[PDB]
Amino acid sequence: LVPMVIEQTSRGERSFDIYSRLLKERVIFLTGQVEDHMANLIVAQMLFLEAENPEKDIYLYINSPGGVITAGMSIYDTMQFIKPDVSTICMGQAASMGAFLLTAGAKGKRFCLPNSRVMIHQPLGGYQGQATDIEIHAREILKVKGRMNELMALHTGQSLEQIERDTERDRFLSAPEAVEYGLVDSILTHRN
Amino acid sequence: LVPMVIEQTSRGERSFDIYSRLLKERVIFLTGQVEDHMANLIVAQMLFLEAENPEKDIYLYINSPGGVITAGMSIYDTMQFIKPDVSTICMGQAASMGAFLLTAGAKGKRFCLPNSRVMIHQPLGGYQGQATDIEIHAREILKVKGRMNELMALHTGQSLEQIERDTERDRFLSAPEAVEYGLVDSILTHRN
Amino acid sequence: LVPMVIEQTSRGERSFDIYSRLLKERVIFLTGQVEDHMANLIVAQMLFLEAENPEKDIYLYINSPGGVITAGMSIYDTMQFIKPDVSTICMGQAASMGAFLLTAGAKGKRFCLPNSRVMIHQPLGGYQGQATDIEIHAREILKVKGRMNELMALHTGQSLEQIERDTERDRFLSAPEAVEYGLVDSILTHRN
Amino acid sequence: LVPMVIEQTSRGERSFDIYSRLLKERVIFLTGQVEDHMANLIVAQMLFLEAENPEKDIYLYINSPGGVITAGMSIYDTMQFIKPDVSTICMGQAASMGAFLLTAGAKGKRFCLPNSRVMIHQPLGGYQGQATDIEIHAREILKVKGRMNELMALHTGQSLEQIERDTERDRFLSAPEAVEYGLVDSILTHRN
Amino acid sequence: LVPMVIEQTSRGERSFDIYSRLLKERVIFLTGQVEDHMANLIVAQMLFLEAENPEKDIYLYINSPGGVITAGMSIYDTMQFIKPDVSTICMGQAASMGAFLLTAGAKGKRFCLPNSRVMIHQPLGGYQGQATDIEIHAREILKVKGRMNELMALHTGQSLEQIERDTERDRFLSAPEAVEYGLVDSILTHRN
Amino acid sequence: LVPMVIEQTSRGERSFDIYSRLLKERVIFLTGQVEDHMANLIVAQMLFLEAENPEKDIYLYINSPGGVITAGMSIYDTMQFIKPDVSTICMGQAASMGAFLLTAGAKGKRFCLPNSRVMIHQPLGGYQGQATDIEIHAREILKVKGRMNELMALHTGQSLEQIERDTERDRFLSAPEAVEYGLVDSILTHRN
Amino acid sequence: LVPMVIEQTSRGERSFDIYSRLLKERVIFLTGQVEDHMANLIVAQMLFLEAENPEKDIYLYINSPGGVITAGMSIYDTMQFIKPDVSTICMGQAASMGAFLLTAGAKGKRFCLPNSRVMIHQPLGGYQGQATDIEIHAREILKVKGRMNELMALHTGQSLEQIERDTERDRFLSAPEAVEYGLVDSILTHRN
Amino acid sequence: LVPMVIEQTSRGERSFDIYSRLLKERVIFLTGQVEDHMANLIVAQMLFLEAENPEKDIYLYINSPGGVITAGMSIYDTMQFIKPDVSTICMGQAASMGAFLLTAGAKGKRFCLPNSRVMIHQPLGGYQGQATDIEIHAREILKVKGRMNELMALHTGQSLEQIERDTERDRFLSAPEAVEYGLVDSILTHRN
Amino acid sequence: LVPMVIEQTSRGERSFDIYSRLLKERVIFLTGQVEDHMANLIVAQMLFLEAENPEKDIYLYINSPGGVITAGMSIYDTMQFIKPDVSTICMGQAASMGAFLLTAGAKGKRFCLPNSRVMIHQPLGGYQGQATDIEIHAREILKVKGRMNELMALHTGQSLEQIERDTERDRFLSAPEAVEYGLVDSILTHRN
Amino acid sequence: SHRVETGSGIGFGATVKAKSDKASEGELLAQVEPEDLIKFGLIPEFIGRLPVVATL
Repeated sequence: LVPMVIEQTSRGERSFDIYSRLLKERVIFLTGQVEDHMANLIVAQMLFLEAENPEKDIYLYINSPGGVITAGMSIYDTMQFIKPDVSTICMGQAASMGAFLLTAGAKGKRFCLPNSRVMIHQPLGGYQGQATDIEIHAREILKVKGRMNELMALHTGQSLEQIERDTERDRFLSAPEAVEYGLVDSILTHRN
Repeated sequence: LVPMVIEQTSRGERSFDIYSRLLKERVIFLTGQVEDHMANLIVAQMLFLEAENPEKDIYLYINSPGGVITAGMSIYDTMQFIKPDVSTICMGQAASMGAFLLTAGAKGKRFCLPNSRVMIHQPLGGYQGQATDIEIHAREILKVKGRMNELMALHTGQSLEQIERDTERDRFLSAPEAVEYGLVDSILTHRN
Repeated sequence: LVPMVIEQTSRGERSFDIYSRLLKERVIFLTGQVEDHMANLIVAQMLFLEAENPEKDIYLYINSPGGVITAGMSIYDTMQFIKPDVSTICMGQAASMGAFLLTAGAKGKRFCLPNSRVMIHQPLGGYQGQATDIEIHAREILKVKGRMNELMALHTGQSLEQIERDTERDRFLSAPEAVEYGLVDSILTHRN
Repeated sequence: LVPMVIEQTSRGERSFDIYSRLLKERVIFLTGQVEDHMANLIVAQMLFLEAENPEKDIYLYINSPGGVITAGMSIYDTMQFIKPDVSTICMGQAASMGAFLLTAGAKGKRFCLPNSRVMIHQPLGGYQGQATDIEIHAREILKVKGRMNELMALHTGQSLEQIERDTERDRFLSAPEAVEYGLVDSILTHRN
Repeated sequence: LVPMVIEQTSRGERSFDIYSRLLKERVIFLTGQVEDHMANLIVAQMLFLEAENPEKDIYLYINSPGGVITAGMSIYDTMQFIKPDVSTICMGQAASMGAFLLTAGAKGKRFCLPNSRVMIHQPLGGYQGQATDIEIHAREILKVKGRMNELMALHTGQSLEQIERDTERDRFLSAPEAVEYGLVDSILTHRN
Repeated sequence: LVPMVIEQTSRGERSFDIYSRLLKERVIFLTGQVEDHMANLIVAQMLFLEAENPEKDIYLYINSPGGVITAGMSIYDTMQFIKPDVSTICMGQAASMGAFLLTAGAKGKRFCLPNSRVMIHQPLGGYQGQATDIEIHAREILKVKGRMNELMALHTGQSLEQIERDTERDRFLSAPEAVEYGLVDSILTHRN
Repeated sequence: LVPMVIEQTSRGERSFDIYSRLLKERVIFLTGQVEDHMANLIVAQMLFLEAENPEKDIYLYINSPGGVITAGMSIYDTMQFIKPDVSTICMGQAASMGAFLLTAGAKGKRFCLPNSRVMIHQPLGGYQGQATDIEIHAREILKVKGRMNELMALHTGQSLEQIERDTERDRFLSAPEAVEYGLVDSILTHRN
Repeated sequence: LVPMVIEQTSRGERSFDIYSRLLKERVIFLTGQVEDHMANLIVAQMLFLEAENPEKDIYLYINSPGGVITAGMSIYDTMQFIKPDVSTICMGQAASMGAFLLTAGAKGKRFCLPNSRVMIHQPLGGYQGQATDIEIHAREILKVKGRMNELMALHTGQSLEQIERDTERDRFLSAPEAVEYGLVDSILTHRN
Repeated sequence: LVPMVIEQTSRGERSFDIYSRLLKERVIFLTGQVEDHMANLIVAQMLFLEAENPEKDIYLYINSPGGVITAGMSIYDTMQFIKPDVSTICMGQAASMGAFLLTAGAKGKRFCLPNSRVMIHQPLGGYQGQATDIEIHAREILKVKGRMNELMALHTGQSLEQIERDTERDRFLSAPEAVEYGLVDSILTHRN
Repeated sequence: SHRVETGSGIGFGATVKAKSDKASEGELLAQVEPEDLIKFGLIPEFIGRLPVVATL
């Protein structure tokens, strides 16, 4: 069960939820498999915060094992659209989609904890049916691979060729190793 | 699960869920598979919004892997019926019914994010039973296919022949390609 | 999740549900399969509205795919019993029971959207057991068939012979065709 | 989802559910299969209304397909015990328990809608075990049949022999036919 | 869905549940199969009622098909422990456990409806394992059998020998027959 | 459904659940199987009750079929750690963990109902894997049995050898036999 | 199910949950299998408490059988990152991940109840696929094994070689033995 | 698929399954679970062999993980009834039924392999139903325990008390240990 | 389907299953999981060959993934009991049981194919029940672990301590490694 | 106490007042500050009108 917390204000005191209370502090949590339902929830949170203060930064804690690509693009496009900078923090795990959203944060604000694992691989898919349909779907997923690799190369700063060879198979990276590739800029070992 | 937010007002402040807060700002979310239950919910939201202000626009965010045809048409008719213009924005994914509802928005108010995929294909169905019953159902679905193509050509502007040949099989389109066809009018990448 | 809306009144602001908010405007939603549970809810809603003001017409939207005939007749008998006129609007789909309740609205107050679909067929059923019991159930369902056809002919105006012939097999009717058959009176395309 | 309605009173406006609002008007709903859980709920409502006004009649709607006998004998005993007359209105379907609870209403205050269906059959059961136990259970179910057959004859006015010859096998009766046997008194078609 | 009721007093209006409202009137409901979760709930209600007025009687409505022996004994011990008298009323059915808790009420305050059914039988059980373990459980259940019969004879006023012979197998007793056996004192037919 | 209750206080009337209301009176319910989630809830209640008055006794009603040893020990350690004495009352059934937690109460405050059953046996478990792993788990559970028997002998007063032999297999004890064994100090039959 | 409590203060009365009430006192419960959802909730509780007062210690009660490594390490990095010291108390059981989060508390603030068990072992895993893929996952889990052992030796104070041999297989440790190894600093048996 | 072996006969050649050929040598195999269907087959073999030669001994191999108790008794009784001595040899291991049959062999004809394990335990069973029926089945299986122990003591030349004490729980015995216990006579080393 | 191999014997050309044909050449095949049914069949085959000639070597093939431990001991003891020396050969792979039965052959006639693998590990078991029963089964399997190590060490020739260390975890040995380890004599690369 | 010492009143590491420490209230009150009174409910204006404070 989610615990409740009371916030003291001049008007009085109201009982907020633990996740809702942190939303006031511009903190969003990306946990579990990425899907359309949870993606829209994160999208709405970003837009709401932008209206409250288009200058203050937003903190996004990413602890996910991956998910649907389309649901992730809905979040990536929203981050690059809103004015405030989105600070991405890698908490525990960051898979293919999680790592993509981890390196899509504002430059100099992509943090990672020391004991965190980061994995980047090739998109997964499949289809069953006629040969004509298979090639149609096959060419679509291939475009996503190159389209995603191009974006990752932009944020990380590495060459497209290097990204293609690294993302061919599962590539596990640690917090120090991630800084070398460019996915993250600094490691958060202790506050201040 | 669903975060709660507050809306500071002159008299005081009231608590709302993230989805209902955006509804006050004339924003409707169309997420997941389309069915009668969620479609009627969207219909109610559209009707309620036009009553508060029949002149302001309504924003409909679309992210869904298609759904039922009958449920979707209920939304299409409702959009074309109400006086205010309905702006459609595609976030992540737009399938057969989602794309039809995306291009059904008002002219110059159909947007899409740069990293978004759009798919259009002919309706699919089936019926088991006697030959006579199969024939009756076959004619119905065929008429639906024609009507859907006619409406798509109206909003997109392409010829009926082009739509028939393009939608014969799955056709994936990106944000720039969607603009050429006529499904959308512009692409949103950054604010201002 | 069902959105929550706020209504500003002389006495102040009240937070209602989207479905309950429309109930105040003499609007009832008939969505999904017809069963005893949802039928009783619609019956209660009709009676409540009648007590408030039995002079204003009641609006009943119909996006149902059909259901049991016992629960459907409960709604039909309530519609013809109450003093106010029940205006039915077909949104998306109207099946056997959904079309029997659409044509059972006040004359001149039956509407259908341009892309709505209507289907009418004879009752379905079955029973297992002794031949004697089958004879009892076989004659009972036949009476329902003849009774439903009689009521269908009354509202539509078509001869009982035509109704029986057209109901033998599934018959699909579009919004314009339904106007000629007598199921509906007008088509709503654009406001005003 | 049950809609919420508002009631205007001298003290102020109060929000209640549709079912609770009708309860204030001495209206009880009997829907679905009969069981111990729902039976106790109806018993509580009857007892509560009796204390509020032991001289005002109570209305009990019956849209149920039947159920447990014991669950239905509590409601029957509760209706015959309380002083106020309990009116019964058949809405759609009334099976063995529903019909037994429809004819048990106060003489002169029983109603059946024009297109309602009433079915009466004999009690169903069964037991698996030793022959000695089968005899014990067989004798008991035969006593319930005789007991229920006698109660129906008292409330309908037909001879016990006729009830035995008419309840042996399923007997479907329309509203006009029920008036001739005694299960109901009049048929409600319009307000006046 | 449990309906909500209103209680008018010179303290302010309070909305209560149908079951909670009756609790204030010293009425406790015993419905469904007896188990530990519901038994502990009934026990809590009894201890709370005696705190408000340890002199007034507590009414217990019994409509259940039986249950666990341990759970029932928890209620039995609590009934005979509290100072106020526990009035037992049988509506519907009362099985082995339900009958034990029925006859366990205060002498002269046990009631039964005219069409209620009562059943009494020996306890059930079983164990799978080693022979030595079977003897342990076999003797334990036998002790319970004798203990239940002794308590049954005490309240019913019959001899221990008669109870054993009658409870050897299922024995169904109607309301008039239960009075002769001693399980109840009187029968409630109408409110005099 | 958990009933609600009203508590009259200086500030006015406060609504509480039946379980929460009894918690205010320093009463904790241990129902069902003992698991981690349920145990932590009881621990939180004990710690919470200690803060208001560390000199007032705490009542723990035990009715359970048993559970995991780890979760039970958490409650046992908490009972001995907190300053206020914990009074254990057995209603219904008390298994291995229930009996262990029943005899762990304060000396002289361990009660039991006359028709309650107490069962004690050795721990259960198992492991599937390599012989080396089995040896580790085999020695672990053996130490737990010895550690549990040592504590049981301390509270009951019996010798360690007697506890070992008596717990080799399931041993059922009644309320009087429990007093002789030392598991409880008194039996509650009637108020005062 | 979950009991509610009230906190009486000069301001008034506030209804709080048992878990929420303890959260005000900087107490977090780690119950059940470790996973992303529960771990994220714990992290939110830590961050919220840090905002209230970054100088007050936080108490974490651990009772769990272990779980996912990634979810667990998120809590570890969060405990060391925040400025306040986190006190860990072992109640009942502490498995591989639970023990790692136990010894990870602040020095001199790691407690364990006397009747508690602690287990430590190497991480578990697996992967099905191509040989080259197995090598990647096989090499990655080995790093986690060594990485986790390095942290255990740092907090416990033992040598890496000793930890490797001890964690090769399941090693059960009691409260007194845990103090010797350094997993905890003191044992809490009685208050003061 | 049993391998066939062609042994020349009077005709000149005849193929016989491995089991059929060994049957001529008075060799019976006991494999898998013991049930009525399998038991009668062995009895048929022994009876047939007796007709062939009522003096020559019949070699019997016992390798099975126990089975039905009643099935074994038929084989046991047949062995003592027939005149030829039945030598019993255990291969791999001996279970409850196997050990009982192993010691049932003629004195001086019971042997075992160097690496074999013998396990003896009390009979297992269970029943579900009324208490009166449990006592009947509980006493029936109890007699079997005593009866089986008496027969085992007679053949093993051990006191009945030792058999009862050692048969309370599973007791594994190696080949040399079985010799000292009287179950067998001597181990079988290399031939000659 | 098994192919029919023809052999012109004294009788004449008569086909037999390929396995039966190889039986005449003193060749036994061990395939799949090892169980009592398959193990018993192997015992019948080897004993049959000994009768024909007790001084002619047998060419045994072992290609199995392991199985029941007790089923294998019967074969091992039988191999040493009979005078003929069994030449054990490994095809494809050798598992826990397969490897034990491989080195059991007479020294100097144990070979393996060029591309084959051998795996050795300690026994695997498990038990669920009381602590006393677990201790019994724990000691039983523990003795088996040491018993096999003694027999395997004797045939392999390696020290008991060295093999005990290697049998703790799975150890894979290729064809050349087995020769150096003393488990086999040589490798069969080509005929002659 | 929640402002000058550990903010944990409930738990295994808290400090339950059961040692008959009658001095606790006196020493705690001596550390009173205006903010503490605000949490008690007293409006800021009233506190300002009462500059002198004496604990017993």
